[PDB]
Amino acid sequence: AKHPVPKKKTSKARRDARRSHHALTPPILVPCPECKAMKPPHTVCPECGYYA
Amino acid sequence: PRAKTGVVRRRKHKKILKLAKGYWGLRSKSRKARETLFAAGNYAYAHRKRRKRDFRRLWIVRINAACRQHGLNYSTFIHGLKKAGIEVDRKNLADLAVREPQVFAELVERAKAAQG
Amino acid sequence: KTYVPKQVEPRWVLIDAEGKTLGRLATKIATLLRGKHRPDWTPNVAMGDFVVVVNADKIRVTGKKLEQKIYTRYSGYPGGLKKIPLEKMLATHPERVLEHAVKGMLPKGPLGRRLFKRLKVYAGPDHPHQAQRPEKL
Amino acid sequence: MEAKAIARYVRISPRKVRLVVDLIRGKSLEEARNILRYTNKRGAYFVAKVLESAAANAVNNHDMLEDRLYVKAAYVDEGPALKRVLPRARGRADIIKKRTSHITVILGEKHG
Amino acid sequence: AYSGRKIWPQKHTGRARHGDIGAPIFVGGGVVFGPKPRDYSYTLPKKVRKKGLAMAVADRAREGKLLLVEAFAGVNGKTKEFLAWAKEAGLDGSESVLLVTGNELVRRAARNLPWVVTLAPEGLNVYDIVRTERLVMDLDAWEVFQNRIG
RNA sequence: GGUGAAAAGAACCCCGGGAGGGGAGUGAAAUAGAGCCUGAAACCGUGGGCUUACAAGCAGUCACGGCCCCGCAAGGGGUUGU
RNA sequence: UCGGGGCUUAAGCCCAGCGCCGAAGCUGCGGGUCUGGGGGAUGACCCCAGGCGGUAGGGGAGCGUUCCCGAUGCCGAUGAAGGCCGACCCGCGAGGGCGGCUGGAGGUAAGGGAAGUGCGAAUGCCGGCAUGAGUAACGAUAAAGAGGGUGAGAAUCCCUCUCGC
RNA sequence: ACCGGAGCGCUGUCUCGGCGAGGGACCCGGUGAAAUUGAACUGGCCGUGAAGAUGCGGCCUACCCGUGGCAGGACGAAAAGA
RNA sequence: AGCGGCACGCGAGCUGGGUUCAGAACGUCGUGAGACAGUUCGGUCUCUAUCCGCCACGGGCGCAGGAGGCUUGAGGGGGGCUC
Ligand SMILES: [Mg+2]
Ligand SMILES: [Mg+2]
Ligand SMILES: [Mg+2]
Ligand SMILES: [Mg+2]
Ligand SMILES: [Mg+2]
Ligand SMILES: [Mg+2]
Ligand SMILES: [Mg+2]
Ligand SMILES: [Mg+2]
Ligand SMILES: [Mg+2]
Ligand SMILES: [Mg+2]
Ligand SMILES: [Mg+2]
Ligand SMILES: [Mg+2]
Ligand SMILES: [Mg+2]
Ligand SMILES: [Mg+2]
Ligand SMILES: [Mg+2]
Ligand SMILES: [Mg+2]
Ligand SMILES: [Mg+2]
Ligand SMILES: [Mg+2]
Ligand SMILES: [Mg+2]
Ligand SMILES: [Mg+2]
Ligand SMILES: [Mg+2]
Ligand SMILES: [Mg+2]
Ligand SMILES: [Mg+2]
Ligand SMILES: [Mg+2]
Ligand SMILES: [Mg+2]
Ligand SMILES: [Mg+2]
Ligand SMILES: [Mg+2]
Repeated sequence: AKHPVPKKKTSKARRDARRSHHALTPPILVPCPECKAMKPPHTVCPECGYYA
Repeated sequence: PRAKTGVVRRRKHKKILKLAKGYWGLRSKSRKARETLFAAGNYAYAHRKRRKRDFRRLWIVRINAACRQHGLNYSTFIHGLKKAGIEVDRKNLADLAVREPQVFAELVERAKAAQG
Repeated sequence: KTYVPKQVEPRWVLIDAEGKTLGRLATKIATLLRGKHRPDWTPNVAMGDFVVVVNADKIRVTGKKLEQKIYTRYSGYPGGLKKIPLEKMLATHPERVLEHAVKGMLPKGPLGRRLFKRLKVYAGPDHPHQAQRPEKL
Repeated sequence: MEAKAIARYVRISPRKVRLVVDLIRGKSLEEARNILRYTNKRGAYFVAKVLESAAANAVNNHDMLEDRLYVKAAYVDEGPALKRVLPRARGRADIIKKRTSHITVILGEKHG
Repeated sequence: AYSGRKIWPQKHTGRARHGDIGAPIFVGGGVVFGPKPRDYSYTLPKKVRKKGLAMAVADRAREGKLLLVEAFAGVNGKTKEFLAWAKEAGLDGSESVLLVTGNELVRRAARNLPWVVTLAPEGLNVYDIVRTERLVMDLDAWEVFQNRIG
């Protein structure tokens, strides 16, 4: 409301561009020694267990 | 009796918005298009007069570059023809320099002698 | 409808520069830089002849010029108006003097920058011995 | 052959779930399942649930096999919005927009 | 129904500027020059009233349609009778007709009859004249028509 | 304010906590399925054709060329490189 | 920095000459329109010539929406109105006509009549949806941690312990 | 707890800043506004134009998209100038 | 111990002592209400930067084969005092 104010309604094109790097990234997983289930690296897991 | 604005407007608008289809941003999605059209309208008309001028010179460069290859100025070339009394080579069809250069050559030879 | 040209093989050229006046020479180099000399001209496609020059240092120049002529290099920084006299350019990279000449006579458009590439320049002579070399004056 | 599965009226922002969706679009079924599993997002749950149902519909109603289907396509749509008030300083009353989603997931037979 | 209070002080408000909702530029607000009840009638000169009447009759007559009937086998208010009387009268119903007559029983007949409109003697008006294709009026009714103009 | 001629308002199975869906079924019609007839516009989104990372701008217009699409052909439409 | 590159017996300045470029000015070919003039039982229309930038402003001629006569008529489930698309036909134009798609029930020729008669702007009125923007903010700096239980699902619900106000 | 002058004591008021504590800013998860907004494809200089230019002219410069931070300009916002 | 441009640079960076609102007083003019390039005491300075610009740091491609390591310096920047 005060001093900081947008001068112009940002164009739909320019807006979408900003969200360029906005895209997510898929998580990383790996097959465990127990089940074939995909555990996240350096971790245990439910319905699988672990050792030591 | 009351007369609803009815369909009248919506038809008038979409009618225009179609004409403006292809443009950019809101410029092709609203009354903004109307403004844009006025510019395009006056642009088409002005560029219609330009289109003649564009080719007028377009050929002249072809012509000048052509007879300059044989060895003479464009002004020198034309002067000879205007003198020889040969309205034949309308600057447009002077394009002979590409099509049937021999013909264009003999036209130069005529200009050569026609001068003196 | 006026002739619609098509792909044309690049006609290279070998150009001297000894005793040649800076401006007078650059003129022809530019007009030949674009296909403006050939009657098959077409500003659209831009298909000028590859011009290669040699003996750059040899370029003459009339009267007070080596000392008078000034060039301007402005960086975005304050006081970055750095300016250089003609004599210095001939000392450092002399090929520059002719380049900034032709560059100044080339069109301002993008294709014009594409034409500036067609222009090769050195001083030796001895060009990169490629193939074409149609000498000219 | 293809099997749809829609989840209308889901209390959550479109832009928010769009992220999750864009991750699994055109992915193998089992592959996508694991993504939603360990993906750190709220939109994951709503996409996983519907996508899971897309498989059931694909099987129990379209003779498609679980071991051979994928995400032919998928996308979320913006449903209506629950407008709410909001007490602001000096008495200003700004409306807040708790939007809703319309997650759509369509599976499909792979190849042969 | 709206009040008359001014909605805003019109100052430092940032809003537009108005008085009451009654303002026409206020969806729901009053109408601008909306139609108020008023008469569309006037007093056309008497001379012209007569002129048009005779002219219309003379027209339909000139075409050869003004028949001056008198015989009316139609004893009572029964459509069948008229339909039979008109049949032998040359009125197959392929033409609209302005049945002018003084008898209210003749009325009953062509009353319901679609292709014909009943009418009293004095009721002669250029509208219903030029309205129909045929014109048939009782001689006695022609006499009263003659009283007004003839 | 408005489903439909009529409630015939979707029994039963499947995913799901529910919501909501996919079948099935009713109906002439279900993008008529329930604040449901017609459903325009702004606005959001997926898929496809063309296009863009040496470029300077009221965003268009004029010309040439490439690519994609319709046509027996010439030709017409979309896109935009200069 | 002369608009810029550049230019020196000139690409500068003065004198004389011939040639060319260059406007929407002019000519050429075609079409409009209005005006004056000619052919003309022939209304008609053909031909000749000229005018035709344009705000306030005056004049003139049309298109279109609402309703009435026309209507006890005609079009209409073999699909009305309205909607979406078209490169097609007509008109200078406002517009009209045709073809597909939707839609499910009204529509109203020719010729005339009467008006709540055309919107892009009024910090216009109502409603809908965008932009900032996944940004600032989640409202006292007294403070949390752990185990168990319930549960489709628990940092947030129950219980125990430790801590803090 | 009125306004002015001087002095003593004592000090980050200052020479002149440095370090540290915690509550925010920053990253992740959850929820999610506002004023403003002609349309945007929004560079610098010298001229230029109703006289202070991203948009006209000439010239120089500059791959595309962001995140953090500073406030010179957009004659920035706000209030139809008191 | 220079003079000046830069909205007498710089308040969407700060201050607000001055000037330029409402209270008070003196002098002073006016019958008065009031008035003063006369004086005096007091008196609310607005968390959020969209675009250009600038300071820093990334992502994407490009560099006509992929890759690791080390470099050339067109061009630009900092510095420049003095007893
Ligand atoms: Mg608050
Ligand atoms: Mg009331
Ligand atoms: Mg009242
Ligand atoms: Mg009312
Ligand atoms: Mg009757
Ligand atoms: Mg329906
Ligand atoms: Mg084309
Ligand atoms: Mg008139
Ligand atoms: Mg405002
Ligand atoms: Mg921000
Ligand atoms: Mg925050
Ligand atoms: Mg659990
Ligand atoms: Mg003491
Ligand atoms: Mg909002
Ligand atoms: Mg940018
Ligand atoms: Mg400029
Ligand atoms: Mg962030
Ligand atoms: Mg200074
Ligand atoms: Mg100042
Ligand atoms: Mg301030
Ligand atoms: Mg003071
Ligand atoms: Mg004074
Ligand atoms: Mg004071
Ligand atoms: Mg004071
Ligand atoms: Mg930028
Ligand atoms: Mg250097
Ligand atoms: Mg650089």
